[PDB]
Amino acid sequence: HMIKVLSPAKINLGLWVLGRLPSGYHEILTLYQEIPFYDEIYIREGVLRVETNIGIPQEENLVYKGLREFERITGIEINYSIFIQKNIPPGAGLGGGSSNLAVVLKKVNELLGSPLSEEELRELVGSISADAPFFLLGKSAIGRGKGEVLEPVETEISGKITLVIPQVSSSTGRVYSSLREEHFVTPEYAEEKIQRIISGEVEEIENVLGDIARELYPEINEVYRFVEYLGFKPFVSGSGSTVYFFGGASEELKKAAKMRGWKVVELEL
Ligand SMILES: CCOC(=O)CC1(n2cc(C#CCNS(=O)(=O)C3CC3)c(N)nc2=O)COC1
Ligand SMILES: [Br-]
Ligand SMILES: [Cl-]
Ligand SMILES: [Cl-]
Repeated sequence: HMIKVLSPAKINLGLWVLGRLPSGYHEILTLYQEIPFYDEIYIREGVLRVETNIGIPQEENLVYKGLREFERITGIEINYSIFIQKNIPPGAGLGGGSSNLAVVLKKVNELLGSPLSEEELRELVGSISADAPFFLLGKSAIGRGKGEVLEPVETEISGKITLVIPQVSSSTGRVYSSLREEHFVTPEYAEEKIQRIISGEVEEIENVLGDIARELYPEINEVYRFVEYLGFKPFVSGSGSTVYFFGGASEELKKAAKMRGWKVVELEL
């Protein structure tokens, strides 16, 4: 009884770090935007299994963790064989893993008569990824706290957006480790910026994790510089590696990408 579900990516339309929390760990402000860029997930009745087309081991897979935890918290034994075709590259700063977790858990929770409630499902996926509960609502939301405290917003942003993803996998942990006092802003500063972005002022986007990721991973910087050369303002999603801009891909971009092994994703918002 196999079904297919799409699992969307996000971009961060701006990110600010307010400071360190005892638990690791950083308080942030960000604007999440869902983008029409999807992993395809085939769910079939069978023995619990989570496979991808890109060799993520089952034990490492957020979706598998999530479904084992579902078993724990619910006392129901899950009989679903999961295959995920990963178009959203891990380490691209687009929340593909967290998306997979949220959508699969939401689906399996329905397919099993809805044992968990909206707030529980959210606490479950949220426990694994701070990221992950944005994907239970989608569209556009402000993330506060560590990204889990969400406020749905209506954005005045539309038209072409292009993603340029280099074949470096940004380690978010290594990015947060280059953070210094100098990178933090006040929440009031960030809230004014986000308001402006929400009203369609894309030039107000900025992200210190991107600034850092460009220093640590020279290839992110190479893409950034290339996008400027092409005559667009570049921006960085998550803590990289993705660079995006508000325009279309030229043939010269497509050529540079094929040659360098960058993925170019043209979308419309
Ligand atoms: C143990 C030390 O490492 C960390 O805690 C850094 C990490 N982190 C991650 C956070 C997050 C989040 C979700 N929003 S987001 O768009 O994906 C943003 C790119 C992080 C966060 N708010 N604070 C953090 O400190 C854990 O994943 C990166
Ligand atoms: Br610091
Ligand atoms: Cl079978
Ligand atoms: Cl690099």
